[PDB]
Amino acid sequence: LRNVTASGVIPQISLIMGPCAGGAVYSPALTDFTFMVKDTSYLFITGPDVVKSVTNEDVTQEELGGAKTHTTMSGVAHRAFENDVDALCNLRDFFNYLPLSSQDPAPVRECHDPSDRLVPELDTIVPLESTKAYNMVDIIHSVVDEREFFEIMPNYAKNIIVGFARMNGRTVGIVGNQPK
Amino acid sequence: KTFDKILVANRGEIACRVIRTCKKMGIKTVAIHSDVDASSVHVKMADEAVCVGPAPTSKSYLNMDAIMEAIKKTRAQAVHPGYGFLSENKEFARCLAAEDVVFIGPDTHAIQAMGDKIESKLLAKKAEVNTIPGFDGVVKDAEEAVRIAREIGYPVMIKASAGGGGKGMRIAWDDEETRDGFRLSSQEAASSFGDDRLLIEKFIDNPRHIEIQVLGDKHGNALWLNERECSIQRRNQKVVEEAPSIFLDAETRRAMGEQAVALARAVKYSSAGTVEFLVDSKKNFYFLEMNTRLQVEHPVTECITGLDLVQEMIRVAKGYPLRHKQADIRINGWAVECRVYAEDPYKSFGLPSIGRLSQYQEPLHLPGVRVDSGIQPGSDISIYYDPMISKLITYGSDRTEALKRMADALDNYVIRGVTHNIALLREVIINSRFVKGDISTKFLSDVYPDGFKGHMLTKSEKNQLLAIASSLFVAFQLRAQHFQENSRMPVIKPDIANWELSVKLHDKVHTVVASNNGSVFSVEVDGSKLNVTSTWNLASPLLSVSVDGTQRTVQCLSREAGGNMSIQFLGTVYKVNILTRLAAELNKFMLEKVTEDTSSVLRSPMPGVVVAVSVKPGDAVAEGQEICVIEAMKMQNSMTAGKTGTVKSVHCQAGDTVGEGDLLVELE
Ligand SMILES: CCC(=O)SCCNC(=O)CCNC(=O)[C@H](O)C(C)(C)COP(=O)(O)OP(=O)(O)OC[C@H]1O[C@@H](n2cnc3c(N)ncnc32)[C@H](O)[C@@H]1OP(=O)(O)O
Repeated sequence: LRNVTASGVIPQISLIMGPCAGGAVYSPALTDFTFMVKDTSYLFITGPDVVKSVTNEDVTQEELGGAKTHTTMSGVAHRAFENDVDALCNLRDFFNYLPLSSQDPAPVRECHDPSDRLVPELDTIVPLESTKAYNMVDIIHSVVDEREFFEIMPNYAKNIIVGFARMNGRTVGIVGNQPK
Repeated sequence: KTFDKILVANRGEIACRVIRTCKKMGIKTVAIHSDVDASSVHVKMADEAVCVGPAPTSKSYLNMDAIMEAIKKTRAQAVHPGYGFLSENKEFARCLAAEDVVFIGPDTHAIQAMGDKIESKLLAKKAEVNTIPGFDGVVKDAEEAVRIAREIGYPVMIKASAGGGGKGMRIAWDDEETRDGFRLSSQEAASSFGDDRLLIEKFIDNPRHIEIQVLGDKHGNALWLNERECSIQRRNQKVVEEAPSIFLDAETRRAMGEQAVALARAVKYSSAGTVEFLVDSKKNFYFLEMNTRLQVEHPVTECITGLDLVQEMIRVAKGYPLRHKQADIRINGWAVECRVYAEDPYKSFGLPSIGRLSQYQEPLHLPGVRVDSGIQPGSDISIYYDPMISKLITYGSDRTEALKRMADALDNYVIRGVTHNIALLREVIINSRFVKGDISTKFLSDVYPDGFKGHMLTKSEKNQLLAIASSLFVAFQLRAQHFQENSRMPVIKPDIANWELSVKLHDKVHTVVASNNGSVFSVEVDGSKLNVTSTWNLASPLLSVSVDGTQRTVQCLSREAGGNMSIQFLGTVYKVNILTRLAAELNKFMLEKVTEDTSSVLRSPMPGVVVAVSVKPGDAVAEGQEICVIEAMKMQNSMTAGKTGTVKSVHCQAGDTVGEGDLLVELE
């Protein structure tokens, strides 16, 4: 009830740092972003013991609800990090993008990247031949402040790119296609 | 006065050089390009351009028939091919002259005259240069090997009458090992390729490669310019050259310059070209070869002679005499040139890389620096062409000023998107043997007997690198806290007086404590006190810092939240992982799991039909090299290699249909 009430009012971030079973597995479904730790965190309602007892299927703890499954195939986890220390370091960086509440404007931070510079690298990215793919990320990185881009679900639904970046100090969200 | 319109039959910086000179002269310049070179710099700089053909050069820059069509289509009067492609192609010059188009370069007589080694040696004998005699006969006896050497000279080489690759070769100096070398080769060589006839000739020790340039005149005149020292090379290609050698005094320069002219005036070489000499440790100069074409080492002599070679070649081709006399040619200072390639210097000294350029900034704000480049940001470098990026030329009043300015230009020279060879150039020019001049044509092979490893840091340099990396780390941490104030939710900046860091380099972990005093960070690195002062503009590709009075330029190439930073320091990229004290103390509890690097296994990223495979087993593969092209929903998904090597097996062929995850090619 609180997680639903807070939706659209305050950001809700849930980082999974270990196994999660039963009803607990639904709170990340109500928050805004879910992150995991590779080979350490799990998300599933019932364990492999129930799957084997109910149906004639063979599965282990990583296959059923491991971080790799949820960041690559089911689309449940927004990103997995290698270990606990790196996971929290990236979480601090992610935090700095978001406002404290929905009543606040997108945060604006000190920026040294001139807002009026040109990016000549863009003129030749897009081929004239219609059947030749190009990497959309090259455009995104060249436009955003200081070439910093935070990519969400890098391994899931690769044909569309979404993520956070700053332009002239202000946090923006970026959505685009990946022709590759 | 001069030509109204000149066509250039080349691409890249050499085409740019001609376009700039023509514009200075008021001459319209026509460019040619392939379909992939349509956006290259020389195409945009030229006044008119004609597309000739597709990406491979054999159909675009060596297609003389398509070029002839472009020459007449634009009503060009003269053609300047630069170097490389059709500069020595006689059939091109013949069919070009047949149409009364002025060719800028050698005529076909000079090209054929030096066509082979026999005519070149005969010219050196007639022009009277050197070409040291050998033995015009077969050595048969045990005493002939030494008796003949006694009549001609001292350093004597024994080699097979025909063959190579060590086919009984030995180097001898005195008579005892000359006799021994012959009889060994004459009795064992018969067991290799069935031939035991030995010849003797004369050799030199630690050679230096020295060029002298000559400007020919159609009226019979010819002048010689200052020499070039071209000893730093890999895979028989030069990378660094110096103009005002060091191995010559005033008399030697005149003596050798006159001989280079004697060659040019005896074949009537009314063009610009180069004569190559080898000099031994005793300052004995021997003829090596005569070249007919503007060299790639012509932008370093110009900085000390004050000439413009392209301007002069165009007037000579029009029919004007040389504008100078020999008494006016002198050394006005010193100039050194470095060639920058898109190559990995670690992989057997220069393995080509493939890629696109995302950041590019030439050091043109520094004194005494001239950058001659054919690329612009958003340029691609590919397997079809020699991976040249630029030629960096630095000049000064003395040898130390030109070298110091070169070192500065290399650290302020931004190339990102490809792998480059700046680390190699930055270390060679500062090598104690290079500064003193003890350089031979095999210099790099003795300095780097196990390959290129990168710049090696000493104690003080490690302290400066640690202090810079630690201060830059904190500078980002402080910038992260400066928000516009939100009147609803006050933000309180943490009062962090000291930053306690654990800074891991290669295999060592250093203890660093930093504090901020405004623009300067006071950093203690394992007990050593350093003060790093800067403006700390964190967006610029070039960050200028002063560490205890020492001026450094560094580049931060990448940053991660986990503390990983990639910092280029003195040309070499160092990997440093900066954790806070707390993160480093707890990180020891993490399991050191290691995964497999399966970069040799190239699988299809997308279902569809295979339309091209660029390889067969044994083919060389560069990083980023296209291997396979798949075709689905009428597109051309290109699959590239992530590993340098050769192909071991090609599993899917063109015409085959593959799914997601199927194996296409397997590398060694
Ligand atoms: C669907 C209903 C809901 O809303 S959630 C329903 C709750 N049911 C469960 O999740 C079953 C509990 N176990 C599991 O799901 C999995 O086996 C888990 C525990 C997640 C796998 O983790 P694993 O690393 O194997 O841990 P473990 O089984 O050794 O347990 C570690 C220690 O914690 C304890 N523990 C665990 N779950 C409970 C629980 N529900 N109630 C009380 N204690 C629990 C274990 O006894 C164990 O303690 P000890 O090591 O035996 O001293």
